[PDB]
Amino acid sequence: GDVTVILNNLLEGYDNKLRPDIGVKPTLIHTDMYVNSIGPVNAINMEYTIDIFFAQTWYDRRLKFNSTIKVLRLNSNMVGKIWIPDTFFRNSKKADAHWITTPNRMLRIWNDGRVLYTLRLTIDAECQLQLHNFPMDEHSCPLEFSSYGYPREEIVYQWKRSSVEVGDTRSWRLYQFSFVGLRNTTEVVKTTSGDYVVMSVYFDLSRRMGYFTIQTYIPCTLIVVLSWVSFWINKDAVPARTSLGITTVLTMTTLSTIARKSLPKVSYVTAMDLFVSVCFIFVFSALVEYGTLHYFVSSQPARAAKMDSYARIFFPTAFCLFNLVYWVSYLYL
Amino acid sequence: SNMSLVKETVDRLLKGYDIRLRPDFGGPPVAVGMNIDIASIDMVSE
Ligand SMILES: *[C@@H]1O[C@H](CO)[C@@H](O[C@@H]2O[C@H](CO)[C@@H](O[C@@H]3O[C@H](CO[C@H]4O[C@H](CO[C@H]5O[C@H](CO)[C@@H](O)[C@H](O)[C@@H]5O[C@H]5O[C@H](CO)[C@@H](O)[C@H](O)[C@@H]5O)[C@@H](O)[C@H](O[C@H]5O[C@H](CO)[C@@H](O)[C@H](O)[C@@H]5O)[C@@H]4O)[C@@H](O)[C@H](O[C@H]4O[C@H](CO)[C@@H](O)[C@H](O)[C@@H]4O[C@H]4O[C@H](CO)[C@@H](O)[C@H](O)[C@@H]4O[C@H]4O[C@H](CO)[C@@H](O)[C@H](O)[C@@H]4O)[C@@H]3O)[C@H](O)[C@H]2NC(C)=O)[C@H](O)[C@H]1NC(C)=O
Ligand SMILES: *[C@@H]1O[C@H](CO)[C@@H](O[C@@H]2O[C@H](CO)[C@@H](O)[C@H](O)[C@H]2NC(C)=O)[C@H](O)[C@H]1NC(C)=O
Repeated sequence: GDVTVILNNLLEGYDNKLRPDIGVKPTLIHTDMYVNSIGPVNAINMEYTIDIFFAQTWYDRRLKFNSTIKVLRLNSNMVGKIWIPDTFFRNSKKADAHWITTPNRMLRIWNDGRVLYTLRLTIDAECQLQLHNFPMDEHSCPLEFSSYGYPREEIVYQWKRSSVEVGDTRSWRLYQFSFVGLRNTTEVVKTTSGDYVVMSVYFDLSRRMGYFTIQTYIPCTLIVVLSWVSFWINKDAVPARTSLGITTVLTMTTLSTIARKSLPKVSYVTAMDLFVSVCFIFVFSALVEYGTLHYFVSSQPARAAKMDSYARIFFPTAFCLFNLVYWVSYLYL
Repeated sequence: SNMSLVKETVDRLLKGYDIRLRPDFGGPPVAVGMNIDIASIDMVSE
């Protein structure tokens, strides 16, 4: 009817290569979000997937009409005919919009030129996780976006009061972590092209213990007590105790290999590989202890007789102590 | 206004423009200066 006439009059003499107020003042853009789901935070690649509903609203004095209807509600068929800011996410490894069934976009042009442009995004953002205190580690890693070609003098972004609003936080794929909060931030960065207004949203993730508790901690403590079981077998049966020790060491090294294979290749010492190393040391010390016991039986029997009962008490106490120390320290750190 | 002036300038620049011909299609070569700002070296596979 008459909406066609309005849409035709708005696009007559319209240049979608020139930002609104090209030579007057910067374009103020209000940005909002809606975090559908924060995908799996895989530490191997130092990345994390997020799915959002990015909304940008600005003023365009050229899309200003005067009719009874207050707002024009449009699909993605008129997004490529007006000016649209070139917002890109500066820390996204790979991100893409949605196109099924029709491009997931929305355009609402109000009466006074106010434009609202909303789209659906799935961003594989990047954040370098400091994998210390693993798996008792907490991260707070961002999602940064800014204009690409327009510096601070042309495009200025600005958060709304209720900009970022998470969803239900229950049907998310955060397996090993747990969402605890977020915060928005605005800064200005320097590039070879100019000064840009960079907005950021920081998501706070806390690694919940569990999978690792049952994948490496329990197996290794159970291997340690298995190695302690050798201290009660009589000292005359050599092959039994040697088999115990050597097979326990083999299982210990296999479990350490797996545990380190969990997280990526990092050249520093974490808190999990420290644990498996202490357990390895324990097993190796029980085996060399039995070796010295068997060697001393030939030299002095009473020495070995006292040594066995000495170790039976010295090993579990040293392990309880180690555990206590370790756990308390890391839980306070 | 300033917007009309900019619009007319851009419409003049892009009118009568041939993409098939590099700048100075007969004379000296064009000098293209390169800048690179490395964001990240992601993964190095052996
Ligand atoms: C190296 O080579 C590469 C390969 O050649 C090359 O990649 C290609 O790049 C070009 C340009 O960047 C891409 O072409 C554009 O694609 C845009 C969207 O791309 C997404 O979708 C395509 C598949 O496209 C189908 O689906 C969309 C959504 O439904 C349709 O809109 C398309 O027309 C098309 O539909 C046909 O196919 C369907 C089957 O899939 C059928 O069901 C359907 O019936 C049609 O037959 C994907 O392939 C893309 O994936 C790739 O790109 C992403 C980008 O992130 C990558 O991540 C990914 O890995 C892939 O590489 C992606 O998912 C199109 O929107 C776009 O067309 C619009 O823009 C042009 C230019 O402005 C307009 O001229 C055109 O008219 C379109 O505008 C109309 O529609 C928009 C809708 O948003 C309106 O807003 C707009 O106003 C306008 O409407 C007006 O005109 C309409 C008629 O046109 C009219 O109907 C309206 O009423 C109104 O008047 C363009 O096609 C191409 O897809 C890439 N190909 C591949 C394989 O990646 C790469 O760039 C090269 N590298 C370099 C450095 O050069
Ligand atoms: C998101 O950004 C807005 C705008 O910067 C923040 O809103 C401000 O909040 C502080 C304290 O909460 C107030 O003193 C300001 O008056 C607010 N500004 C406006 C314009 O409303 C908001 O706190 C941010 N959300 C966070 C950090 O979670």
